[PDB]
Amino acid sequence: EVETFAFQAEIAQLMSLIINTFYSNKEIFLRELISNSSDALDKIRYESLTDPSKLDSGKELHINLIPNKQDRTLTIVDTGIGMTKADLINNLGTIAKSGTKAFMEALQAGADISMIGQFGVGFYSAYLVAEKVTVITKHNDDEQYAWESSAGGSFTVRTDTGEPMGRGTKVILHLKEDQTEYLEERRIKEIVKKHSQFIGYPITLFVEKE
Ligand SMILES: Nc1ncnc2[nH]cnc12
Repeated sequence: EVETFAFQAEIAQLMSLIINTFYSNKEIFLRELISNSSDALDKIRYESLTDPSKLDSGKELHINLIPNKQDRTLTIVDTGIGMTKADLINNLGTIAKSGTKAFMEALQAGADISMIGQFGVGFYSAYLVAEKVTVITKHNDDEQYAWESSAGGSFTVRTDTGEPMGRGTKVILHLKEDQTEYLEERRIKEIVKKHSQFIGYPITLFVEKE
């Protein structure tokens, strides 16, 4: 069964802004998603310090980037703490209602969209480049779920039947037709080196068969 939910009004407004504003520096989406993955890896590492069985679901802590030119998707995979169903419904573990309010006030007081991550809602920068986003996630305390939204006011949550993950989060970006530069190896390397050089977990960029 699929459950369909309405976004809180502030999040729907944030997403409409991101989608319709003219803003050329779109590459920041990848820095923000990597930063979210890094934070999730830090959390499971911290919990494992006093309970090593938390890593029974996978001891490797890393971030993978998987482009797929056939599907026009870019997938960011981490082995971090993951999300329970309640985390997914509550704006993917963020304080997005309050963070959106602070961000929009900041945009009036001389901030630009690249500061989105300072307000805790960096995930939504994915919609600079994606028409649809799928999040697959597995937390130690819950089942594997899939979240999906094409914006437009609603999101869905279902139990995921795909390949098991062990623990972590996969963010699947269904890219807009004019944003395929983010599938190119050389463009992804440029972004990671510019914005994410000092992330403290290994980032592997997968290659494609062609
Ligand atoms: N990668 C991620 N891990 C856990 N919670 C998240 N919320 C948004 N992205 C996340």
